Amino acid sequence: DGIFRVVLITSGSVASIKAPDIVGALVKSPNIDVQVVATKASTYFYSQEDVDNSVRSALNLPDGQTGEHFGVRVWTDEDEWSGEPILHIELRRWADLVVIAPCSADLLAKIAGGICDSLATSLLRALGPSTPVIVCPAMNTYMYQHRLTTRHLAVVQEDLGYLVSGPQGGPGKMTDWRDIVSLIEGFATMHQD
Amino acid sequence: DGIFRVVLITSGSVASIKAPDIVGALVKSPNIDVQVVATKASTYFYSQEDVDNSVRSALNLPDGQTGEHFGVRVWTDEDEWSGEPILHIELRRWADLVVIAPCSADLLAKIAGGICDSLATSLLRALGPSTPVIVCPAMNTYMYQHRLTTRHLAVVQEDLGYLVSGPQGGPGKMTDWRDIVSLIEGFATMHQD
Amino acid sequence: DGIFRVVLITSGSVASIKAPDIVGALVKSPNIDVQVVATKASTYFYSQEDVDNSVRSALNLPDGQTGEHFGVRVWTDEDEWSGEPILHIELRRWADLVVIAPCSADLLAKIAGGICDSLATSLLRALGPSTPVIVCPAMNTYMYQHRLTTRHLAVVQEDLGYLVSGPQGGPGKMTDWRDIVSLIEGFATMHQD
Ligand SMILES: Cc1cc2nc3c(=O)[nH]c(=O)nc-3n(C[C@H](O)[C@H](O)[C@H](O)COP(=O)(O)O)c2cc1C
Ligand SMILES: Cc1cc2nc3c(=O)[nH]c(=O)nc-3n(C[C@H](O)[C@H](O)[C@H](O)COP(=O)(O)O)c2cc1C
Ligand SMILES: Cc1cc2nc3c(=O)[nH]c(=O)nc-3n(C[C@H](O)[C@H](O)[C@H](O)COP(=O)(O)O)c2cc1C
Repeated sequence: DGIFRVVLITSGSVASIKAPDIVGALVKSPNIDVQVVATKASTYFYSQEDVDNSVRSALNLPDGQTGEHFGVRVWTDEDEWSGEPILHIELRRWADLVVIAPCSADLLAKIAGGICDSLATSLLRALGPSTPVIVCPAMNTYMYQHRLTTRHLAVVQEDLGYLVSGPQGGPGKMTDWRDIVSLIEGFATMHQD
Repeated sequence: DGIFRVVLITSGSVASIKAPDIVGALVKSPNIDVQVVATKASTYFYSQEDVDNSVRSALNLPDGQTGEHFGVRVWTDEDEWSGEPILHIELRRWADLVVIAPCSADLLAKIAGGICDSLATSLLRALGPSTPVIVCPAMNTYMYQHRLTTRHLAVVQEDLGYLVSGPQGGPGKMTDWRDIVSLIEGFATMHQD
Repeated sequence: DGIFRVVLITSGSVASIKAPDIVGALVKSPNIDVQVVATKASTYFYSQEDVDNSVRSALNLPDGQTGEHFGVRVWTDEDEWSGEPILHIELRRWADLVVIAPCSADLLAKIAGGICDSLATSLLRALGPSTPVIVCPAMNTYMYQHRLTTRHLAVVQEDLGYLVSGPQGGPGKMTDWRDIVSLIEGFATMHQD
């Protein structure tokens, strides 16, 4: 199987506006598939149709509507509560890589705290050490400079083994989404073996 | 007063399906009363009528409907927000024992974190050292193997003095509900003095 | 500019009933303005009209209705999600002082945990060290005596530099609201320079 599978977790940062650009780039990438997990807050910054528009844009398709979304569904907490398979378990099995872009201060704090009362955090909590995780913090600079940020980055890094694509240095802006994609393709390369 | 009073806290684990069997067993037990606190997630795995059906089953009653629930009401967060007495305070006073079965990873993390934005966690936070607590973790094995699980079990055990009926060793399955009940009856025995 | 600006954060403690008395006192105070941030739980203990009634009472105004609220709006989480300015950022810039009165055990735990999934906690997380913070814990005495309370007060104090107007010694009752106001006026004095 020559397919690399990425789960993109988007959280309640303004940088979630670039989530459709990332998905569009991953779709167009030949041997990479992408599934998206959106926290409730992140859904305020983009819609499913933004993603669909973004996929068509990247694939040089004319406008129109679907439907099956090419097929890249944006999963939310609601989907999980509707012997049957459990969604965050299915996503854990599927994923070869988990990318949190953007990662808000809240999600960072929740991850460091081990709290898992959403699809996104249940997925991360359920992961096996098989699956690598890339965290891209994205927040107001005064949120990033907060004392608890570095303590949570520490927990997330040393304890959990997550990789931090730390924000651009007013430090706090997310790593540019194009850089995110090429980081992802670098892992796809590793995986192809 | 020869009555032993148990508050059962059920959380969002699949093992919550066995919560009605526990309640049915505690009701039938001669000198034990039970009250139930359900987190919102746990209410997805069983209903009030499951409990009622389970009580009738244990008490050899024919089917029918109530009403007063024998009277074992499943308390939820909603009830608490409807000089008046505060529910989680009333439950703390009432309880001789608090049993968390099942305890999800989320609830474990919330307890260890001291977060109390629900009936269940407000009750635990408000307890006096008079009242013992039994925690029965129940989660996907990769959630239990997560690094933060053991750190939270440590906080819950050493700091809070909670007793952990640790999961069955794929470690993560809840202690069998029949074992839970007999653990409970062992405390009832202690209490009878 | 001879105006001192206070943001009052009210949380889900019964002491939130005195929040309108505080606002009324701050409004009447000549060189002090007040804005209010209410957690969802705190909105159960008082309404906007309680505040308005309380302002009229303090300003010797006859009853009637508004409208513009004099103008002291009680901000909630809902307002924040309705290039545009972000509310908790605007409030951070505005505030010369942040007062958490009352501070529940939950909010204390969330602050210590760095969790910021509400207007109140996003505001606190986004603050600059320029702005001082006064925390007034207010909870059931058994919640205050809980082991995690002192650990959170420690984090909040040493790590974050927040000032704790610790509860009255059954320790747990909030510092009397009149004492809160005069503490606030003491900071206004400092600020006037
Ligand atoms: C308009 C707006 C923009 C926000 N931008 C950010 C941000 O860039 N980074 C961040 O950490 N939080 C930001 N927040 C705060 C989070 O959205 C808020 O804490 C949210 O509840 C976190 O939810 P989450 O854990 O799903 O990300 C913003 C909030 C609003 C209302
Ligand atoms: C179908 C389904 C089954 C789940 N089973 C478990 C479980 O067995 N153990 C666990 O820790 N979490 C489990 N979860 C995740 C929790 O339900 C989720 O984290 C929830 O928000 C926790 O809420 P709580 O703190 O009230 O338990 C499950 C989720 C779903 C959707
Ligand atoms: C009637 C009632 C009164 C409460 N009083 C207090 C209190 O005085 N102090 C406290 O810490 N929690 C109290 N609680 C519990 C909190 O309201 C609950 O934990 C809430 O979810 C916390 O939300 P918050 O973080 O916005 O304050 C009370 C709850 C109820 C239902």
